[PDB]
Amino acid sequence: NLPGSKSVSNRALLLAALASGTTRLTNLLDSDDIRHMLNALTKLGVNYRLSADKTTCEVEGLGQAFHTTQPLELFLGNAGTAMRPLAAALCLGQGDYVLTGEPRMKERPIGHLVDALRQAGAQIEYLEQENFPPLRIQGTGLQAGTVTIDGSISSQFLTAFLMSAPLAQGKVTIKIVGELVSKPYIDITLHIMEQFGVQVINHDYQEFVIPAGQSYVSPGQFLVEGD
Ligand SMILES: [Cl-]
Ligand SMILES: [Cl-]
Ligand SMILES: [Cl-]
Repeated sequence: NLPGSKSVSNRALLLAALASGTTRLTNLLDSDDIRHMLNALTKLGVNYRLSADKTTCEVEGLGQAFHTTQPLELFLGNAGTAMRPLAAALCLGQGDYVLTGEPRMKERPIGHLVDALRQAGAQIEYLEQENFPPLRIQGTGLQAGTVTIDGSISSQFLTAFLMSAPLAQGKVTIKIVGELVSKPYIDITLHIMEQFGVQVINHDYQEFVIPAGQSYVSPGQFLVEGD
């Protein structure tokens, strides 16, 4: 048996948290980076039941974006695979967050994702160095409309944006400039979103359209693929 992909484990934990219903994730990776994501979810008010072997986690979904009141620091050690999807998702609801981690987290570049979120109206501030964590993020919701993303962008940034786009105020259209790289990785993300009940119209990787009014819905069990 092969363990779950770290990035798939954290992305599926975040969708399970946003989704209606409880999702039993299986083959979850037993890793501290998954624990940093669980800890963020706990601080954000999400309940879950984690099995003794740490590879099974039932996440009780909020059925909508996070809404916290007290300003919160979310310290994520060196978990890039938790920082990136959260930088986007934290813009969707209500709250005031500092997204940060250990000194090495501050060396993880994040500017291309911040730029995409800001095209959709996000309120994000760099607290130390431009283009890097720590970030101060305000929950504002994301605006409907067209955003333009470069085809050479690292897939993890495009993925983080796509995962949050269904919870924007209306239809989101992502235009890609040039030839999109890492198409198979984008495919994995689109597949996970589909399992959580969301449709993304893919125009041969030149444009992605996320119709308005969708919600993530628990598929019951989500099996985390290897890699
Ligand atoms: Cl990483
Ligand atoms: Cl990532
Ligand atoms: Cl990715």
